Amino acid sequence: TVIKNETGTISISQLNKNVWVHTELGSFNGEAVPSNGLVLNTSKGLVLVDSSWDDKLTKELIEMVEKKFQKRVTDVIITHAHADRIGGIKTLKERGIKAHSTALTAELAKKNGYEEPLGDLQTVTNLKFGNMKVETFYPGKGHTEDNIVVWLPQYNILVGGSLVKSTSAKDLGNVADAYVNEWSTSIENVLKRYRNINAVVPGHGEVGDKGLLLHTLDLLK
Ligand SMILES: [Zn+2]
Repeated sequence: TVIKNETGTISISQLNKNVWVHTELGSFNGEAVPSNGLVLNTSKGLVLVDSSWDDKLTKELIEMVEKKFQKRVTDVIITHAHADRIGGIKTLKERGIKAHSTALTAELAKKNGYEEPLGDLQTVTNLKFGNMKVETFYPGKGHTEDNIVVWLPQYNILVGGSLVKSTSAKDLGNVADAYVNEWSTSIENVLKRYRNINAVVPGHGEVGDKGLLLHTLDLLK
């Protein structure tokens, strides 16, 4: 289930047959800062939900999964325009890895000096990679104005991203780019759209269930 790398900075934990969570530790702020993403093992190659803090980590992550699953990373879904999500955009672009995002995430990325992801995702976009079905959903502003969630309909698995706080998060964290008055409605939009969720992957911390969305709503009070 769990697989680390050279230094411990990169680890992958299996949720299921074709779905794994990737977690990388940062260096700026706290003393570690562990971000989560997903690795989708499809029949057409590997698909990642979010990159990492920087190019160095993004390269390692890619090389780790490509060697392990014996297929190439073909696409990446960027959940918002913050560093730990879009930091390795330069690596993805130069290797020919498709970087999907909403037009708003792309716009913000460019404004902040990062290379632009595709800006192809709408409010609701349905993608399919080989066998793997993936739906992206913009539920409104919250953690950032552009944050989106990712849903795997075949597993009822929701990648909540930074819009969703783990049980360990006792506060909202970085709210510099957040919309605390709209974040609750956005969370409600997710709950209304996905009434039956098996697992919820937060932007950082332990995987949980619908309870993390409820936990986030409480943190917003
Ligand atoms: Zn963020």
